[PDB]
Amino acid sequence: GAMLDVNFFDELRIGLATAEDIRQWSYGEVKKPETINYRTLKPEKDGLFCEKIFGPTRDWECYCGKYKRVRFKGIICERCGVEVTRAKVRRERMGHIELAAPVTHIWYFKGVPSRLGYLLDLAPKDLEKIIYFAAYVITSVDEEMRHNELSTLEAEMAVERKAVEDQRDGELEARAQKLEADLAELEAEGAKADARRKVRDGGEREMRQIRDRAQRELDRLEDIWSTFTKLAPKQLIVDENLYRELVDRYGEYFTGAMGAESIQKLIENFDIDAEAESLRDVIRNGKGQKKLRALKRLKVVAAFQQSGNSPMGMVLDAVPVIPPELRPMVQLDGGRFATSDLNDLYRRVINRNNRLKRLIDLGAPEIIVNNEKRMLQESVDALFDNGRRGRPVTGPGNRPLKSLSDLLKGKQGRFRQNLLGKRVDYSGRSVIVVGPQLKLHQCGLPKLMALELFKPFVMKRLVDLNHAQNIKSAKRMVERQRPQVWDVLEEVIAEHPVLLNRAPTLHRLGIQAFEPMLVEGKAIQLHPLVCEAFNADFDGDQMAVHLPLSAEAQAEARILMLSSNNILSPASGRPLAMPRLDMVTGLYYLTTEVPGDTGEYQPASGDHPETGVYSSPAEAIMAADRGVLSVRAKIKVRLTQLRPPVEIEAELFGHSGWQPGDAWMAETTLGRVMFNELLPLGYPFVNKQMHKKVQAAIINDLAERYPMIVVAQTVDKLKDAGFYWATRSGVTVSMADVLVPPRKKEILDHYEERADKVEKQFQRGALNHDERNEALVEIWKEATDEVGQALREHYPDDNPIITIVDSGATGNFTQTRTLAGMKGLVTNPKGEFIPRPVKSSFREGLTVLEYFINTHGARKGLADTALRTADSGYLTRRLVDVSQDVIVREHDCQTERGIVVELAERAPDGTLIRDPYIETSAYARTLGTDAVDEAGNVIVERGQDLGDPEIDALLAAGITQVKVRSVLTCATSTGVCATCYGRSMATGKLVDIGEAVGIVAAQSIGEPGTQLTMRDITGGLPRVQELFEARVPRGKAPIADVTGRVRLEDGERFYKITIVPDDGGEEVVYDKISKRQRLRVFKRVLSDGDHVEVGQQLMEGSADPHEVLRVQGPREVQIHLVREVQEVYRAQGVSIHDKHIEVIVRQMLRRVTIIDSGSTEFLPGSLIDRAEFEAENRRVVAEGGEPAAGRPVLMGITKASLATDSWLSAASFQETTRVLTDAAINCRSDKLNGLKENVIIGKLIPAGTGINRYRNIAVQPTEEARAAA
DNA sequence: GAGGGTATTCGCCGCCTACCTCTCCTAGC
DNA sequence: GCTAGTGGCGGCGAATACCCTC
RNA sequence: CGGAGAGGUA
Ligand SMILES: [Mg+2]
Ligand SMILES: [Zn+2]
Ligand SMILES: [Zn+2]
Repeated sequence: GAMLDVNFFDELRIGLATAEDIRQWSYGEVKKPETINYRTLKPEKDGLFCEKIFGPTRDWECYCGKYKRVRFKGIICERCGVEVTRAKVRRERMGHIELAAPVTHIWYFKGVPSRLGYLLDLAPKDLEKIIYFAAYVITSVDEEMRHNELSTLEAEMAVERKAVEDQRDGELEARAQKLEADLAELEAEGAKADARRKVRDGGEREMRQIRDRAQRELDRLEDIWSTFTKLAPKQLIVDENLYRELVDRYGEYFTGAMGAESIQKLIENFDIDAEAESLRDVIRNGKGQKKLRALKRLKVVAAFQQSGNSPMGMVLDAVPVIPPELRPMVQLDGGRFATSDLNDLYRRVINRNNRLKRLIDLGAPEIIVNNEKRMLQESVDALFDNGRRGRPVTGPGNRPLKSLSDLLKGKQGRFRQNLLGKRVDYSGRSVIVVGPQLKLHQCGLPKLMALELFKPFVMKRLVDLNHAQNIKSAKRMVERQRPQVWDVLEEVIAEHPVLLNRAPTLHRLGIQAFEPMLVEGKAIQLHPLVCEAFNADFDGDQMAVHLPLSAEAQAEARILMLSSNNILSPASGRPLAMPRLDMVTGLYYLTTEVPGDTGEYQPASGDHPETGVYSSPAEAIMAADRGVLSVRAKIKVRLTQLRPPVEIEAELFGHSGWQPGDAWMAETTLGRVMFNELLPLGYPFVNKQMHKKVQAAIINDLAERYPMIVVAQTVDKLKDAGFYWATRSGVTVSMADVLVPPRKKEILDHYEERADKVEKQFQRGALNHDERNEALVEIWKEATDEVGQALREHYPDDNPIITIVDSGATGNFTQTRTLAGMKGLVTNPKGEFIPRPVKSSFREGLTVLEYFINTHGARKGLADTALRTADSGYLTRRLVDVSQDVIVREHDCQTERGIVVELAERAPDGTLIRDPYIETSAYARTLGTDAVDEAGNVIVERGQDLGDPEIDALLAAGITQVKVRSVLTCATSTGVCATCYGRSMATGKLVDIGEAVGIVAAQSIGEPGTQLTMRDITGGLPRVQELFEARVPRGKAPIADVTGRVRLEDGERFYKITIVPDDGGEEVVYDKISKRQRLRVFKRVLSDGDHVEVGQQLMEGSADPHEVLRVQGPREVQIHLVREVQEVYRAQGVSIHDKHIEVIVRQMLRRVTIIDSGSTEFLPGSLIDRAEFEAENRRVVAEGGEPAAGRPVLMGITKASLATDSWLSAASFQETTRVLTDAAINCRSDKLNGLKENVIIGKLIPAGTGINRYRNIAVQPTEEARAAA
C-alpha cells in the first residue's frame, strides 16, 4: 500500500503469506551456511551476509572494489554484482531459502487447538504421525473405477484363495500319507507307545503348523480385501508392510503418500463450500457433542471461506531470511565472534536442506530420504518456534536458543519492551533531598545536570553573545565547562518547565512539572508538599528528569502538569498537597489552648479591672516577646483585619457585612490569631484546635470556594508556619517519656489466674483442645485491651508520644501499646493466634524465645508484602487494558435513564440518618429527575452538580432517594458524555470533552492495592480479582429464582432446599449444599416453610455474578459488582468514588451471546457487541425479517481485553502467538483508532489535546489590536 | 457392534517498575 | 590457527481413555 | 554493549 512507510496511514492488514509473496520479497537466495570470513572479515558469497543479496556493507562501494565513489550511483557492478548504494539498505532487504521438500508451519499445526486438525478433521495424533514420517495417509481413491473392477476382483481373489487353500490341502494329504508311512516304519519292528506318541506329535504339530499357515494367510488376504473395499481418503496405514502389499497388489485405484507433501495434496483436493454446507447442516440439526465440534470446525472453515485467502499457506515451499542488520554478530575482546541465535538456526536449516538436496539428486533408498526430510522439518520448526515440540535446540551451556517467535513475546519482547516503552534523550537522574525554602512550583536542579540537559540552548546563546565564533567553539567550551557558560545557563533555564518522575508510577501524579532553579550540589531538592503525591521519602530515593522541547510540549507541562495545579487527588478529591508530620505537629501545638497558662485572662476581682485583654494582636505579640504572655493562653483581643464567625457577624454587624477595618472583640488564644492570619482575607475566623482532619476540611473548603492560586499560596504559608512551630513544640524521645502503666503486674496476674483455671479445667475432662485454645486466645485479648486502657489513662495529655499520635501527624495507639505496654498475641505459621502471649514490651526487651516468634511474624509479613506488590501490578495492567478506550466524547446525550442512590435512608421511629457511604455514591453526580417532597415544588433541578448544599437541602426537605446520571446508562455510541460522568474529582468541575476517564479509573482502582491486604471465601485482593474476572466465587451461595415457600431439609453432608413458587408451575431443588456453610439470616435464619424473594440468597457466602444476571437482569448484576468491590475496599479504609468502578463494570457488560442465527451471519454461541448486533438485526428486519436472538453475557477483563477489534492492541497485551495466528487466518484489518495503536505507530493519541476540535484551533490578532500596532 | 455421556488429564498461559556494580562467552584436528 | 556442530501453582479448554448402557 | 550469571538500592 504505502511501500516502506509514509504518513496518512489508514489501516494495518495482516494475513497468510504464500510462496509467491516470499519469493517476491526476496532479493536473492541463500545457499551456503557461511556468515563471515576470518582472514579478511568480509561476508562470504551466497552466505547469510552475502552483499549481492542484502546490499553493500559500505556506502557506495562494491565487494570487488571496482566502484568506490558516489558517482557510480544506482549501477550494478558487472564483476561482483552488488548494487552500489547506501549501507542502510541491509536493514530492509530480505532473502529466502528454497526448501528441497515442503514443510508445515508449526503455528498452524501445533498451536492448541490444531487448526489443521479442524480444517482436515484429523486428530492431532494423526497429524503428528503423518507429518514426521511415521504413518502413511491415503490422499485419493477412485470409487467408480474401483467398484467396477471390484465386481471382478472379488471373483479373482476368490480364485486365488481357493488355489492357495487347495495347495495347502494337497500338502496336508501328502503329510497324512507320510504319517501312514511313519506308522509303517515304526510297525516294522517292536516300537514304544511313547515313541509312537512322539512321532504322532511331530506329524500332527507339522500339520497344525500347516493349518496355522493357512489360517494366517487367509487372515492376511481377508484383511487386505476388507481394507481395500472400504478404503477411503484420510486413512492412516501403519505397518508399512501392509501398505506395501496393498500398493503391490493394487497399484492403481488410489494414491498414498507421507509427510507434508501428503498434507499439501490433501489441502489441494479440498473444496471449502461443501465442507461449510455440511457443517452448517450439522449445526442446524443433530445437536449434541457433534454440534459442539461442528461449531469450532465451522469457525475455522468460515474464517478460511469468507476471505480471499487460500489455506495452502500452512505448508511452506520457501523460508524468508531476516535482513542481516536485525541479527548482527559481534566480536568479543580479542577478535572472537559471538554468533547470534538466529544465525545458528538459519545455519542448521541450510545445512539440512543442502544435504537433503544432495541425497535426493544422488539417489538413495526411501528410508534415508525420509529421515532427512524429517530432520529438515524439525529444523524449520525449531527456527520458527523453538521448544514448542520436543526438546529445545540448545546451544553452549545447555540453554535453549532464541527463535523468531521469542522476539515478540513476553515482558522482554518487541512490543512491551520497545514499542510501549522507550529510552529517551534530554533526561537525567540523581538522589533527591528536601528543600524547605522552595515554593510549590519550584525544584532545585544541580548545576552540572542542568548544563548537560540544556546543552544545545547554551551553545546557541554562547554563539549569539559573541563568546564563540561558530557552533564548534561553543560546543568545545561547553564540553570544557569554561567559566563563561554558567552565566548564560542561568538565563537559558529561566521559565523552562521540567518534568520529574519517580518509579513506580502508580497513578497520574507520579509525573509533575516544576520550574528549575540552579543549586549547589549533586542532589535534587524536592518540595516537602509533593512527597505524598510521589510517595517519596528521603532515605535514598532517586528521581528522573525530562526536558520538553517543542512549544506544545512546554505548554502542556506548564498548564496540564504543573505541580501547583494538581492539589487534589483525582481518585477521591481529597487534598494531597497539605501539611503532614512535622507541619501537623507544629500547627497542632500552635492552635492549642492550655488552661491556666501565662498571661491568661482574668475577670475583675473587685479591686482591679479585668486582666489579659489586648487592644490589638501587635500588642499581644509584644507581650509574648517580653515573656508576659503565652501563645497558648486564652485572652481577649480586638480584631480589625479578621472576619468574625457567622454567628458573631450576624449578631454584631448585620446585612451590611464586615467591611474590613471594623473592630470586634474575640476570645481566643494568640496562636489561633497567628493561624488565622495565614488564611485568605475573607475567610471567617476559625477558633478550633487543628487536628489533621480540621486542616483537611479547611483545605477542601478553600479549594471548592477559591481559585487554585490562592490555595497554593495558603498551603505554602501553612508549610512555613508549621515547620517554624514544630521546632519549638518540644517533642523529643527519651526513656523517661516512655511511661509504663503503673499496674501492669496486677492485671497480668488477674488474667493469669483465669488462664490457669481454664488450663486446669482442660486437664480435667470438661473441654477439648480447640475449646481450650479459643478460651486462652480470649482472656488474653481482654488482658491486652485492659493494659492498653490503663496505659492510655496513665499518660499525660502533653506527652510527646501521645501528642504525636493524637495530633494526627503519624502513627497509632497499637504501636504505643506495644512500645510501652505489652506486645500481646502472636500468630503460628498458619496465621492463628498462639494461646501464649508476649507479656514484654520493647521498652523492657523481649526475651530470646519471645524474639524468635516475633521475627518469624515479621519476616512472614515482609514476604507477604513482596508477593502482594507483585500481584497488584498485574491487576492494574489488566484494568488499564480493558478500559483504555473510554473517553468523554460529547457534552450531553440527553438520556432519560439513570440509577437510584439511597441517600440517607430513613429511621424506623421517624428520622433522617445520613448514609455513612454517601460521599462516594451521591456527591459529584448529576440529577436525572426533579426532586419533589410531599407534593411540594422541586427542591433541586435536573442537571445539578449535587454537592454539599444540594444534599443538605434534600435531607432537610425530607426526601431520601434521588435518581442520578451514571455512565452505566449513557447512550453515546462511542465513549461517554460529560453530564453522565459528572464532576471531575481532581478539578471540581464538569469533565472536559477530551478527558480519558478509563485510564484514570484504572489507576484509581489499582493504586491502593498494596494497602488492601491479600487476606474459605476470598476477602482481599484475590476477592477483587475474582470479582473483576467474573469467576465462580469459590464459596458459591445459591440464590432463588422464583418467589415462593421453601421446604428446608436437615441432613448430614447435604441439605435439600426446594423452591415452591407462589404460582406453583414447577419446583426447583438444591440438594448438594454441603453442611459446612451456614444459612443466611434475612428480614431470622432461613427455615422450612418460609417465603423468599426472587433474588434471595439462601445460604451464607458469595453469589456468582452470572446467576444474578440470568435471573434478575443487567442492572442487578451491575449494582452487585459495584457494591462488592466497594465493600472490599471500604473494609481497609480506602475511599474511591463509584464512577471508576462503574466505568470498569460498564466495560464488562458490552456484548450478547447469540442463540438463533437466522438470516444473519452470526454463528450460534458467538459474542457480538450489542450495538453491532442491533444494527445488523435492524438492517435484516427490513428485508425478509429473520432477526437473530441473543442474550446478555458477562465477560472478565481479560476476555474483554482480548476480544478487541484491533489485533495490534490484542497482540501487545497477551498471548501474542495465538492472537497473531488467528488474525492471519481471518485476514483481519486494523483501523488505527485507539490510544495504544497510535502510541505504537507514533501518532497523536485521539484524546486530550490530540482531538480534532482542539488541535485545529485557528489563532489571529483581533482587528482592534492589529490596528493598534 | 453403536450413541451418550463422560471424566479426569494434560498442556499452555500468567505471575510490578526504575536504577547501580562485577565476572564470563565452543571443541577438536 | 582453522573447521565444524526430576523444589510453583491457579485457571481454562481440548483430548484421550473409559465405560454405560443399549 | 549483543547474551548469561551474581550481588545491591528504592
Ligand atoms: Mg524511600
Ligand atoms: Zn564491483
Ligand atoms: Zn450520556
